[PDB]
Amino acid sequence: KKRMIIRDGVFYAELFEFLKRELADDGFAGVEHRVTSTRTEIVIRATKTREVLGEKGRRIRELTACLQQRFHYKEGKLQLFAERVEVRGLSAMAQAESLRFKLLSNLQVRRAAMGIIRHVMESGAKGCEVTVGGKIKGQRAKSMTFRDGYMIKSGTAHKNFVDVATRHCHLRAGTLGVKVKIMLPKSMQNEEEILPDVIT
Amino acid sequence: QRVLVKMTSRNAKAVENVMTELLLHARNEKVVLRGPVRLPTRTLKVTTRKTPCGNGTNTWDTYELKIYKRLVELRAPTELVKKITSFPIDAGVDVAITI
Amino acid sequence: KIRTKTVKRASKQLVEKYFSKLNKDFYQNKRVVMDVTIARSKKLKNKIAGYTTHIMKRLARGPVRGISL
RNA sequence: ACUCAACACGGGGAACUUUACCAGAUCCGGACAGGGUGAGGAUUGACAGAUUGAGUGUUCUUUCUCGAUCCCCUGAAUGGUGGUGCAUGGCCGCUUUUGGUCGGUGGAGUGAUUUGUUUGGUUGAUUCCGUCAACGGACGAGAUCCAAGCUGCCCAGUAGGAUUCAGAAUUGCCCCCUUCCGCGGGUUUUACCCAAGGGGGGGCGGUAUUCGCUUGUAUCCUUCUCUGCGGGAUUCCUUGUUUUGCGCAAGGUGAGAUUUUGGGCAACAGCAGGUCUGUGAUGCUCCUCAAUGUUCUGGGCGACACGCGCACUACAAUGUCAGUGAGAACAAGAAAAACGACUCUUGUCGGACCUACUUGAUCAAAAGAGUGGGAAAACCCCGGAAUCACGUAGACCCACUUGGGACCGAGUAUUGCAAUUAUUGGUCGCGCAACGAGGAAUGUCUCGUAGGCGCAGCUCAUCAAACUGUGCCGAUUACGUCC
Repeated sequence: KKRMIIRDGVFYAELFEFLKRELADDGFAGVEHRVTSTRTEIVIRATKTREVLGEKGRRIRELTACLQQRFHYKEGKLQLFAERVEVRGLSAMAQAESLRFKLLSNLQVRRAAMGIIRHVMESGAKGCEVTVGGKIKGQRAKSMTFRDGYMIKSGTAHKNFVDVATRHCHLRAGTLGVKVKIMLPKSMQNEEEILPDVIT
Repeated sequence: QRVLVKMTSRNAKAVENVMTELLLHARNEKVVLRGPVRLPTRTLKVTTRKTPCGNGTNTWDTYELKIYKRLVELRAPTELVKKITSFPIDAGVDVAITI
Repeated sequence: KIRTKTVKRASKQLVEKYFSKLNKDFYQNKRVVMDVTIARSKKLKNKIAGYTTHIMKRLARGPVRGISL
């Protein structure tokens, strides 16, 4: 139908949101939602599992319950999972989290920025960027940027190599922007937008 | 009715795995297949203003979804249908409407 | 129109490394190129192969200039 | 919000709500109990009468009925379309649609610096080529992506054709070509040519009078439809032009001929542009129980109230469809499904949305009613749009006229809890209210374009001269320059 799609859509939104927000500092990145008939299998993909799953499974069962009451599932029609996504550097969202945490704890600007860009480009990233806007020095805002490697910014091929993320840091005397980009060495399967190459 | 399996999805290269391969079971494998196939793809198109306030030069965006639809036929299998269906469950946001 | 330096560069490399063409056919040449190269554009393959032909035609005369010895 | 980047803009077409604003009344949504309340406690709700806009226990009288958190007092918490966009995030617009931006190594200078990124040609393009102390990179350009035109494989019981057989109906056309000979005219004897007639040759009713989207039997097919993944040209020639170069012009080939056509995306550096009326996006402040909170409470106001200026839109001044009447043919994107009540058994059917047919109709429209289908390529739907066409012997006749309607009175039905400041339709009267191609000035356009014309989606009980999208009818001029 036209409708079944939109159901799955709005579901996937709300789901995503609630996890992204309330589950912090585990390096949350993605999920996936699928159904096998009469079950629902929702995986969760976050850098650090031991925080997600809880000490003996309290945390994961918690989330399960929450979901069920909202979207009106029965038990045994919903089950959740965790996974480690290792190579933390190659997720926007992961490094956005980490960077946020440091700025909230009264670390500087340039120090924090650099630390990210290190860990990224060691993981094997082609190039990355980081931005911070908002207060710094005092009055009349400011914006600054830190760049390493190289990246594309046009086409639809920067929408299949570069996935970005944006977050806030709430402080006294101002809000403070933050954003992190990160161009991957890989596509979502394979593809290169240009680069003709001769195989002998 | 007759046995009519429909497959709907939000993208191509999802449908093709289900239909065009893994209904193999009913195909030449054990029994007859009458294969019709695929249907008008619909577009769901949501035009939306781009400025969060009132200023600007009156820019917009257009957004789109695609639906994809398929359809295949079998001439009364008597609960071979159990088998044939159940093997591909695969790919998130593909749904299967059996009649 | 005018051809970018992606096109030109690529095309040169082929003329060099292969004389499993020498043809002045766009057609023959093309079907070599597309199985020797990976570019993942079909547009690029046309322009490359076309330019190739316009090298081989020159090569039948005096020096091409800037494409080895 | 105020030059371009305010002014059919804030998805802003608001009856209530929405809603900020005005008059009046109500409720705690004051968490957290440190400080006070015996079995009655502190407490909640209310019929009747009165107060009151209120058959609103708001409050009082009266009595009954109930958790002891509810209740009383300070501290504190909270909520806010309150303030500040010159505290701030995010997003958007603009600078700027122009071709621009940066570093490494090498070279030159004692170095501020420069070369690369330059005089020239070329291209929409810092696009390429040539010269050359530069070489090799990264962003922008290009490419990758989406739609359109053509095509291959795929496919039909939701796409649509072919043949056969039966049945039904009309029951009629308001033949032709080629050639030879003869003779009378025109002929200058003659050759030549026209009229008339006759003969010969070749077509031919072919294995076919014609017509049924309800008019049915049988059989077969994929040209037209649908769609995923793929094919499909600066090639070729003019040896013109150009430097052999980069390319350029004309022609050819072809479905398509030069950014193939139309979009989306888009660097570096910025603006004290806009937004605190998008958000559990927010710093500091303001307000807090007779509130700036909540108030879906009653009434009014809102982009609405009326000498007047301005912006955008729509309709006209008619006889190039032009205007009232009639008949004929004819378009495509798109839209609809679930809301704890209901009846179903043991864990779930139907209806709230569209539209067809029939009736109403033994007498206007608008309305009314019963039945049926469709979850969408099945129903609506063979989607009978309007522009348009007419050998329709149609009316009309150059007039502010039958051109245009603005205003204005009466009657009626639907929408909604509520249409009064007429809400929307639908027929009578008002037309004797403007207006007869429009000054200075000014807007954006190069081909399926300009212009004309209609439909759907959007908002949403109801109402679109708006916006977004699709289709039909379809031109004139230029293809140049820097004023």
